Amino acid sequence: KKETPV
Amino acid sequence: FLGEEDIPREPRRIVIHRGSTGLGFNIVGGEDGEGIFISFILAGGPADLSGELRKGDQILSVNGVDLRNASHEQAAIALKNAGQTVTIIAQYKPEEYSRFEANSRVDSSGRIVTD
Repeated sequence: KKETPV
Repeated sequence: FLGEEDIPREPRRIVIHRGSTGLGFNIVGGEDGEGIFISFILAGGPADLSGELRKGDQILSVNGVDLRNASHEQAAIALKNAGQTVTIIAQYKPEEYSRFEANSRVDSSGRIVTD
């Protein structure tokens, strides 16, 4: 899926 | 004026001094060596304040660590754990990026448009 904030 | 100048597709080095705060951008990709792409830059965050990253940039490495082929979780780890001064090498890869976001395509200057 997927998006991650860093 | 600026918007029908081609966006450079060559690799750039970007140094971001964020202390023990967030970088202020989100990434997508990382399945099967697909690559890691910036999807969202937070307004006012360190990545925005740099002026040198945009959505559609590929993260090619972080502090010397090569991420072209990283998994998503291991890219995110690298990014969060990279330390206070974070040296990114990015390359704008708008066609590749555009296949992650709905209804989005790349115009003649290489800017990503979403209809």
